Amino acid sequence: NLCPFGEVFNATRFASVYAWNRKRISNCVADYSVLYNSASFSTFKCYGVSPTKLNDLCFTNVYADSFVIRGDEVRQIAPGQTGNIADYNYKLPDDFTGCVIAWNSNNLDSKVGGNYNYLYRLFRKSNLKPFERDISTEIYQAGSTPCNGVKGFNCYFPLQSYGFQPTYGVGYQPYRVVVLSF
Amino acid sequence: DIQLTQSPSFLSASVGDRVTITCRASQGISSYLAWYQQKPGKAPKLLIYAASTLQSGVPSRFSGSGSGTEFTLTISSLQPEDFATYYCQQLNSYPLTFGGGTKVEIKRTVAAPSVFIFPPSDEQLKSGTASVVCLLNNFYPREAKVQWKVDNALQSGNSQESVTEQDSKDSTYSLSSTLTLSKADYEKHKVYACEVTHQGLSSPVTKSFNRGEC
Amino acid sequence: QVQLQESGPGLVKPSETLSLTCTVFGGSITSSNHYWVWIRQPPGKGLEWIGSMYYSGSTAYNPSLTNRVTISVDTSKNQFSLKLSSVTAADTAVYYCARQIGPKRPSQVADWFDPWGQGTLVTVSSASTKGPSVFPLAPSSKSTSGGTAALGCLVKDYFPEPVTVSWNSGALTSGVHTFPAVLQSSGLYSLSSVVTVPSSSLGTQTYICNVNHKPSNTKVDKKVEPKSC
Amino acid sequence: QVQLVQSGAEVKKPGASVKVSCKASGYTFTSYGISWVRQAPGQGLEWMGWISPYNGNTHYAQKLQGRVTMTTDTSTSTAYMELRSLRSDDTAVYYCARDGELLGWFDPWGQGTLVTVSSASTKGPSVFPLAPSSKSTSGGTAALGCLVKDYFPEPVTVSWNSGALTSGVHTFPAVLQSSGLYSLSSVVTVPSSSLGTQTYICNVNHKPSNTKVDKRVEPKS
Amino acid sequence: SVVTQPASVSGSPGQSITISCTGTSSDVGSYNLVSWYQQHPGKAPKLMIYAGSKRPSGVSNRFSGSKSGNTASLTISGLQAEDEADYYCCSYAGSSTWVFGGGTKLTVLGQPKANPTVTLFPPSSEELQANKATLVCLISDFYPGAVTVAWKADSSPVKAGVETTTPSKQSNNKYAASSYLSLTPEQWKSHRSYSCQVTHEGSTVEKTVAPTEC
Ligand SMILES: *[C@@H]1O[C@H](CO[C@@H]2O[C@@H](C)[C@@H](O)[C@@H](O)[C@@H]2O)[C@@H](O)[C@H](O)[C@H]1NC(C)=O
Ligand SMILES: [Cl-]
Repeated sequence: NLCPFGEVFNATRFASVYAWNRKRISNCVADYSVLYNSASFSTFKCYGVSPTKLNDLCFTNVYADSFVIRGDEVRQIAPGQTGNIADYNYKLPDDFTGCVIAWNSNNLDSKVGGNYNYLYRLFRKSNLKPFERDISTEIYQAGSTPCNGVKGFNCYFPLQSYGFQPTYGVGYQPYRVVVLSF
Repeated sequence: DIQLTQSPSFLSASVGDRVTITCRASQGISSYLAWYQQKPGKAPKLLIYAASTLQSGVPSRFSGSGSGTEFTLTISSLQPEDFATYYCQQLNSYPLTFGGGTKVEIKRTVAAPSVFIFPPSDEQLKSGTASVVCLLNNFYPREAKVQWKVDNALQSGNSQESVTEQDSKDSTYSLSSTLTLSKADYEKHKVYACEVTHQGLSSPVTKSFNRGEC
Repeated sequence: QVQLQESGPGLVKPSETLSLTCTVFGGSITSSNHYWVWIRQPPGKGLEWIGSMYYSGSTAYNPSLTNRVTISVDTSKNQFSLKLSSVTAADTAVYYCARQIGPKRPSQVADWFDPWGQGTLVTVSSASTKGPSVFPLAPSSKSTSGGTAALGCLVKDYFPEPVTVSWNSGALTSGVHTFPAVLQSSGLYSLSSVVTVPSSSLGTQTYICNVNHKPSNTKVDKKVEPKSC
Repeated sequence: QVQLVQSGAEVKKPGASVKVSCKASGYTFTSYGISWVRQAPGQGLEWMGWISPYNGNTHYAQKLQGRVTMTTDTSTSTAYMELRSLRSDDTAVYYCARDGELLGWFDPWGQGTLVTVSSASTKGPSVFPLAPSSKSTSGGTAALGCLVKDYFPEPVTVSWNSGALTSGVHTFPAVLQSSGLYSLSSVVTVPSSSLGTQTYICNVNHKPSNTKVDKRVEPKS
Repeated sequence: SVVTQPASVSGSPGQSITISCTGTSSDVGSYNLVSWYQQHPGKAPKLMIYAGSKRPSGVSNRFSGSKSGNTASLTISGLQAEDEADYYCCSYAGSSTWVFGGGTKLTVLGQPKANPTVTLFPPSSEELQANKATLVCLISDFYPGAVTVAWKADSSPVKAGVETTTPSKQSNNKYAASSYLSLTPEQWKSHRSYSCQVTHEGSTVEKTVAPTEC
């Protein structure tokens, strides 16, 4: 049968980038032509494979990761990138084989007064390994003194909200991202 | 819900005085505050936003300041046209909320009222109801007393009053008192009078007419 | 210069649905940095925020108005509307439409209102609509030799509020006082509009009061002359 | 030894500003926070705010936002507290302390800096005689003294008979009037038998104005 | 201050006393971050307890801390004479904010009770010539160091124009305090007498002055 790419791209709600979702796609025939033959993608960057010739090379496994990030953070969803998202939320390996797909979701995910449900990790003691997922809400110590799970001063809660509002500039608007790994 | 408490509820200052209005928020909202001026019958007009940034097109005598929980709006030199109800608004959290408003009256010298009395028109008497209107024009302060006498019989229960908002140029008030009667009851008596007393009058003023007599 | 012109019925029976529309002038409603809002002011009370809307659909309503508030946008007509269902007398207020500036960055100071519509009074009542009768308030024959006299118009027995009164098609404003309406025991409103003019002009200058009562499609132009004996 | 040493006392008028320094030594200045706590005369401790010299982060008390600024100079291990728009009720001793941040302790504390905010200017005192009642001296003992009134700032010193008379002298601490000026009284108790043969002269010195007032105190007449 | 302490507590050399520190659920009952500070007159506060019950290196084991709900307690066993001082509790309140208690003056009863000597002076003739008038009430040689002063015009109480100092220890380890009553020369001559009432340990001693007739 056919692969469930509609379940991923057309989902009513996307995950926060710190808790990015991963759907393992197995035992199906993928119709990749329709995906690229869509003008509604503002980012469609493939690495190691050509988007037109997606069904001509070897298939390790097919993973579909999805989340929502800021507009000016889309440039971090790529190999070798640094920044808050690539270091502390979602990291692509240097030898990445797949495609990064993103589109503006301002009319879906931003609310008047702020949609605070979408979060990202702002602090961490070390960068994430490729494809590592971190959902811990332990208090982060930025100073010399311990915190003992208490929030204050140089002790920060590690997660921050985007608070998407539709009147934000495009750099702060929500973007839905789908990473296809092969 | 963020609640804004505006003090005072009312104030009365003279032209040229320095006026200060306070708005206290139930929590600290940094500098997320705006001030509005609402004149009678008009929509509120933006004066200050971000606590202290004056809106383009607002006189420089207006100014805002404050941070955290307490904010103040200051009119350095009160003008007659500044008669209004001023509102603060928090712009940090939803739902958006306003303060209760501070009504600013203008204080001026005592002004006696000009008094006029109007008989019911012949067109209205054709309808079966008679209205007798008494006008108190351009007086200060607002408090005035109007007695209706019909053949020297003091009336009560059949008159309603109405007072204009303070005039934006001389800061005076005006009052109208309407005496409502039936056409039959109106034709039974002759002398109609309203007697006016006020701070600016050293003795009562009585404007009267005779029913029928020119 | 952006302008807002609201419209809609000023009378709604109880349990019915209030409906008002605001038309934007001097600018498009598909603004990417502004919200379109509604604010109401009960007579003699303060301001209450009703809701805000982005042109593409998203809304934010006041939780104090339960689920009886709907705002909508008609991009093709540069309009946005308000619908308040199951109204009670507690909904009688002057309703304003306004433009709210939105933030462009996280934690940016915005959310103030500029500009505003002129305001539309909506009265929740089951009473029927009645237009006014306009009677003259003639200047007294006595008056003075060359001082100042007073004349006016009596606007009686109408419902609901409001009426508008002008003099000489707007060419007479100096000295005019239009009094707030009083609600008579009959349930109908009544007001008078007066003006002080020089006594010498009473024979040479005409005075017409222009009475408009939109709820009843009534327009009355009434001449106010000195009474003849 | 860990030690914090602050700047000298300051006298300010309403509307002015004061900047107090707090030099740290004996520990790693950046390994802890610095907090500022003040204490009005005879009142309690009031936490003003915290600043971390490590990253420069600050947080202030709600009743001081927009009016206090805390800074540090890591090169000299010195924290500063600036307080603008000074009003009279800012009269207090301003302490700094090594903050353990979230460890929940303030230790050790600086010695403190007195900041007196008053609308009054420097003024020498008026010295009035405190004469005892004729009934109060008929029992054998007499209490006579001097009222040192309306001076600023503190302190004044009172001696009696150029220092010769010391037994029975009791000089009381000053009081602060609503004018911002101080007043104190010094009293000496003597045998009533000496009221007619011994002379009692109080000597009031007020260094801030170089004022020395002598007043002879005689029984009520 | 959201955190409340008793204003005063006293004990005898040998007994144990407890100083309570009552806050709300969002400060004392939310974090184990209650610290205690001992402050002697004119000296900086000194840390005695941190983290509710821990003692820093150097503090005697007679001091201990505890907490029940929203109330922290400091308990000093075997009271000594150097334990007499002001004590303050401090707690985290969330959001990077500390809050101190109002403080508790602890008295170590270390010598017999002494009633105060009171001396009241009238205005001098020199001061009355300068259009001012001051009554000076001097209070000496009392223990424990705490008095309340009440002023009387004739037999009526006087509240306005009263300036009273805090108690201060004398060189003999008893205490002294003074209280001033500011009057106009007319208020001083219009009354028959003025009185200074000093209360100490429930006992009151009064002194009375009157305008001198000459
Ligand atoms: C994702 O959805 C695109 C558009 O969906 C269209 O509208 C919704 C309401 C449905 O009616 C759907 O059947 C319509 O096609 C599709 O064009 C696109 O193919 C979808 N993505 C995938 C991978 O199938
Ligand atoms: Cl505090």
